[PDB]
Amino acid sequence: QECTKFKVSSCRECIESGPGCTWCQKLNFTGPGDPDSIRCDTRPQLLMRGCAADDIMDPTSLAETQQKQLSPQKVTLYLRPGQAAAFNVTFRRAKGYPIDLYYLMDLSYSMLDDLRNVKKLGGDLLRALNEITESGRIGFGSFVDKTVLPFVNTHPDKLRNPCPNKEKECQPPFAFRHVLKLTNNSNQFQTEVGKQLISGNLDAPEGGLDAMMQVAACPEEIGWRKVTRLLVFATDDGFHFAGDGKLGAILTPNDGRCHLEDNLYKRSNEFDYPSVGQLAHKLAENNIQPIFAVTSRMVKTYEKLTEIIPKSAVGELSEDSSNVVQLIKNAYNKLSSRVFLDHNALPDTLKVTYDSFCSNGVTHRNQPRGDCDGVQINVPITFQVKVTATECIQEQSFVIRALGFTDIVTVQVLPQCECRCRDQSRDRSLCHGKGFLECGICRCDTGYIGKNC
Amino acid sequence: YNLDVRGARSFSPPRAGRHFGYRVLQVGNGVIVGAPGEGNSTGSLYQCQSGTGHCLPVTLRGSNYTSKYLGMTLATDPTDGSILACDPGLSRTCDQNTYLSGLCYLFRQNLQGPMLQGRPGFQECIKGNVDLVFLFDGSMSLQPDEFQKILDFMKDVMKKLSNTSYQFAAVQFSTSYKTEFDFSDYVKWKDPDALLKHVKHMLLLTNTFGAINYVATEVFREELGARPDATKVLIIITDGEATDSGNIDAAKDIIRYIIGIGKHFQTKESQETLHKFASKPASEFVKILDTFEKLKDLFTELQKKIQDLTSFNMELSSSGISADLSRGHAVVGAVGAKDWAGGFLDLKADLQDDTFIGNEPLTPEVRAGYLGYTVTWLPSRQKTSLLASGAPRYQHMGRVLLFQEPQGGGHWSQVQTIHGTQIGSYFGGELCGVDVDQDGETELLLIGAPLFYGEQRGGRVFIYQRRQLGFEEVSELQGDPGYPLGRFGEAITALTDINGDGLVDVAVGAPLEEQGAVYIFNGRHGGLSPQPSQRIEGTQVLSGIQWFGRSIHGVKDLEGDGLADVAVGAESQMIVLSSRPVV
Ligand SMILES: *[C@@H]1O[C@H](CO)[C@@H](O)[C@H](O)[C@H]1NC(C)=O
Ligand SMILES: *[C@@H]1O[C@H](CO)[C@@H](O)[C@H](O)[C@H]1NC(C)=O
Ligand SMILES: *[C@@H]1O[C@H](CO)[C@@H](O)[C@H](O)[C@H]1NC(C)=O
Ligand SMILES: [Ca+2]
Ligand SMILES: [Ca+2]
Ligand SMILES: [Ca+2]
Ligand SMILES: [Ca+2]
Ligand SMILES: [Cl-]
Ligand SMILES: [Mg+2]
Ligand SMILES: [Mg+2]
Repeated sequence: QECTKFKVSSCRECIESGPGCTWCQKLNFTGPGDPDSIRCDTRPQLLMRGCAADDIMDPTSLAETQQKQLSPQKVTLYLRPGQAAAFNVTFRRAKGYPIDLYYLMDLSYSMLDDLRNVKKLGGDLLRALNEITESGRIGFGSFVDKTVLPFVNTHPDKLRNPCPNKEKECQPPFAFRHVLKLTNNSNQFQTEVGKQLISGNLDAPEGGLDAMMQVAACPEEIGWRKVTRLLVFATDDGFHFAGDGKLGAILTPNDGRCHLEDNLYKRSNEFDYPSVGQLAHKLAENNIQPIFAVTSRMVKTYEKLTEIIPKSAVGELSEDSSNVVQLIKNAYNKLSSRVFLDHNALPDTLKVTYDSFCSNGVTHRNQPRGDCDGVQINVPITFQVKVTATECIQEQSFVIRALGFTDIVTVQVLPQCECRCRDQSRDRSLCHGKGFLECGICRCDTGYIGKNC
Repeated sequence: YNLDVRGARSFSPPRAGRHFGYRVLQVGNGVIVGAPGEGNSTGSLYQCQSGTGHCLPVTLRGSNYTSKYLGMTLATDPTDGSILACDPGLSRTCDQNTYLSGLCYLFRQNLQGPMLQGRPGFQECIKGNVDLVFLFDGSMSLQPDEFQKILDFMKDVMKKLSNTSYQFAAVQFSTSYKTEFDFSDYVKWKDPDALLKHVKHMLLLTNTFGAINYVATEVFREELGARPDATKVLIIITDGEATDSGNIDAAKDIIRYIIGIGKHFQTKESQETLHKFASKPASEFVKILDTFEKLKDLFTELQKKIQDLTSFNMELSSSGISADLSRGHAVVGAVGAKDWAGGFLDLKADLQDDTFIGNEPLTPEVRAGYLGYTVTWLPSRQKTSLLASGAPRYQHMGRVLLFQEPQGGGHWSQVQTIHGTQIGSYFGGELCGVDVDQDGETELLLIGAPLFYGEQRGGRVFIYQRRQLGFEEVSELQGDPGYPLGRFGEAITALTDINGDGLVDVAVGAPLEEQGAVYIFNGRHGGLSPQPSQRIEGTQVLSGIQWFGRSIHGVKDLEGDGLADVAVGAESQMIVLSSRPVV
């Protein structure tokens, strides 16, 4: 309801001046001494000056939308500066894809009883995945920590036997070992995971984030399909991250690249631990959803990660990991009942907010990300997307994802700073000259002399 | 925009490793650069000359050890020009265990001058096999009940250690020395009451030098039952000062505790006289007891302190992983203390003694918190001087503790806790104190959280201001967005005054923003400016550069042209920029 005008000599400069400015298109609307800048003002002020309602040019931001899980797929917006356009994205949660589940396990010494139970769970895990959806695959990998002091005792006897001295079937400490490529054969899991021995190390936080990064950075060795990707992270206390490597004089940052050699992370002592945010980024890119299976005392700590890795869940693991199959089923339900609607990086000439109209009884408005919980299969929820431009922008685009899924909404952003007026037909004989008539003002073909040609 | 990027100079030795530039420090006409080694290389320090443009490796004079860690820790004292360098990679094996602590070097004048060294938080190796000798005072000052209590102390120590690999010997000393039983005499009996039942009180002088030389040459003998594979330990028990003089060089390989008991060690001056007899640090090996009945209370401290470790005190202390000097006082952090709860060591000026200050109380929640990862003095003149230390891993979130200097005859006390909010952000992984108006009161504590994630900004720097009740969060130093993993905050330094307005300015390194960047925040009235006045892309100074801004140091420079010189570390590079009134 307000308009500040500085340079206006055309209808397009009027719209550019602000969202509250409007333009009269009446013919012969201007007096002899007046400019055609009087033709651009707020709606009530124009009406004050004798312009009729139908001659008021007042563009409005518009959205053109063109069985799926994410609809619509393509949207074109027309943004005049300062006014948002709104369109609704519908999320109708479909039936689940097949599930790849890579089981990444702590093998420090307190996990000895857990290891004996997990060695026998290959059958139950596949049967659990096939009770959820169709055609499941399972994999396995293990981790302890970096193999430099003070994370491990580097005394040669304690490298050969990091476990307490009684222990007789113990492997030297290691950073990460890829044991089993994703497979639907449970007997392969049994004989491959059965070959693994318990290990040990020196300090309580472990290097599992090293292993998670190598899992997310080596998709060909791990064997991810383009289906649902779950990464179970099973441990019973804390985790190292970037900055801790300094104690071992490891100062080079993690480069987020694959470094598997002979299914081992050999160069682990050349790189620092990844930062949580670095890992969250890598997991989102590759659509890998971690399931932190942790003991009761660690649950509150690992739950803080779900703050930072949106598609993740935490479940309380027993001291012997005997409940892990029900842990994974519960975690799947929590993972898939939560739906985030996000967009990729934007130019700062644009702003996007989300309204989340959820079926569980909840409504969020004007948020940087859409968020609904309690989403059910075949029960649609609605996200209202609002996009605002601060200026006349160049043609652009950006994509809207549902986190964890590959479906996208491609939003083509187009400026609407042009006025869309009328035909100079019925008015020809024109300006008493050569020039043509646009929007009630004559823009004379360059020269002769005159505004009125 | 007072840093002349067009005039930047760069330094790099021909054999520089990737971590040349991990620390930078400006001393008259030079930059000192810490260069921790990568791979199999050992670390070193480089002295870079402003005139020649060359960097040369520093030869540590009288140093017995250099690990890859050397170069990790460089600090300078603004009040007196001291330089402290630390190598927190002193590793050693004790039976099947490995220990890891620091070696620190103090250059009082310059790197070419005299050097002092010490091992803060050093744990001596006590093996399974221990040959322990009691050397007990029998001087004329001891009343019979006091002499007896000395006898009973040695008995309870032998009794509590009876089923261990320890073997014992005992020597009375006064004017002369008598072996009351050898190691073989302990093996054949293991009865303390029998081994000492022939002991007769000598009732003469106190010849401590000769006694110790006697023990080292006449008691630790293989033909008397001494095992050459065992740790040699000596426990001296005396009630007065030594009546002779000389040296105990013949006993320097022995771990020596000494216990001064009674009225003759009332003064701190007399207690000081026992330090030459014991091992270092005197805070560990010199025990002063005011009464003879406290020989019972000492049973735990001198025996529980005396192999498969699953829980560690100072054996993996990692001392010297950080340092800071103020007003001649040095402290180094020790993140490994108390199962990586952490803490810091208050160093004596000659580096020959230290005092550990840590979390209090030791709760299970401080474990693996890495307190002492950062240590920063916060000196004041009218108000009390403080020390800030970050535990960037506290509960996987981090926190910062404020300690107050000992006031009067008091001790270090912990006066405030500052909590981080985001897991993995490394809240407290970098700290910096700033006295902006230069009134002599350091009012600003800057806390880096360089791993902070979210809102398209990587890393944060928060501004805390000292109020009557403690430090309150007043603002944040805003870095540019668009680098979600850029590690804004990894380096924070006060530059002194670069734009000639009298207010101190701050630099903030962001080493993973593309090839690295440095932000400059000008001091204003009442604090720091939240928006930067300049951002320096590393790509602008050198084209093949990385990690620009990993370390920063600023000083008013006395030679050269410009108001201030700023040194910035990068991967295998060190860059010097001059501050100018008009750029
Ligand atoms: C989107 O749906 C909500 C609720 O169903 C409704 O209030 C709103 O008008 C819709 N938005 C558009 C642009 O149609
Ligand atoms: C399992 O995966 C294999 C690929 O190795 C595929 O050939 C097979 O059809 C799948 N199903 C069964 C039951 O083996
Ligand atoms: C270094 O070792 C030598 C032995 O060759 C010794 O004389 C010297 O005192 C040692 N240095 C320190 C600082 O103890
Ligand atoms: Ca267990
Ligand atoms: Ca560990
Ligand atoms: Ca001040
Ligand atoms: Ca200034
Ligand atoms: Cl005496
Ligand atoms: Mg463990
Ligand atoms: Mg005496």
